[PDB]
Amino acid sequence: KRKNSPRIVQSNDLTEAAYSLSRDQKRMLYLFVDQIRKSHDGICEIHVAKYAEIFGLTSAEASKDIRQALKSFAGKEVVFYRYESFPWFIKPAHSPSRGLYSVHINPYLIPFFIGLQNRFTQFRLSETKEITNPYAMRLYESLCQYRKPDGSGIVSLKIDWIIERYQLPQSYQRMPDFRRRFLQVCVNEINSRTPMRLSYIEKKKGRQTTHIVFSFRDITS
DNA sequence: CCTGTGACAAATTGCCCTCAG
DNA sequence: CTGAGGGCAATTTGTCACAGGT
Ligand SMILES: [Mg+2]
Ligand SMILES: [Mg+2]
Ligand code: NA
Repeated sequence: KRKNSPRIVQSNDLTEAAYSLSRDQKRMLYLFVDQIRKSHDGICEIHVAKYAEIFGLTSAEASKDIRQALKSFAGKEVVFYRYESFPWFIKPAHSPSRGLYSVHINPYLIPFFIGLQNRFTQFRLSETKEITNPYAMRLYESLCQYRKPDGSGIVSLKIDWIIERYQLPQSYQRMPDFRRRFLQVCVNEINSRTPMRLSYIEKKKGRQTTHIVFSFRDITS
């Protein structure tokens, strides 16, 4: 089963937001949104020991992952559409005791994490915790936004949108590099590392490729 | 314009080791 | 013991020249 992993549930506004976070920062961001989703002033807490347990890390590496990611949030903003930009943190994180980190999520991000009535993305945390490339995590979440109860779905993602919201590096505006370093890589991780089985076709307009059309089912069928 | 691939650079990985308390 | 440090080599991601229209 996967029912025992924490059910991550985020607004589509966040699934579609424009930002650049590392894998480690997105791993924590899941836990933050989960904490905020379960009650708020934006003040969340990471334990090194539980982070290590969740993500299959040693204490030392989980301490390292968390400390370095927390420092890297500074200067990072997230832009929400459907244009509004917010800093993720409004205070540096601090450790009030060994193994514990207190973080100050911008309380104006809370609605954007929670979202509207039925416009949300859900996945068990187990589905995303073995993905390594943060862009593959972005792709996974977008796919999950269109997932049906039976774990299947189909969605056309425009490439300029992917580039803008996932904030892909500039060289991936060259479509061969997009294919090789983003698309094939992230689809391979999802197939290798999640319960989702994913294929895609490219949509052309004249000489250009404009959209990637993703179709997926769950291994459980 | 478009494509894929080789080559190189930068980033990131899981590991390793030390040591304070 | 944990976890806050500093460190590593191998691997992956990010970039671009070049060759050719597959
Ligand atoms: Mg609180
Ligand atoms: Mg790490
Ligand atoms: Na790597």
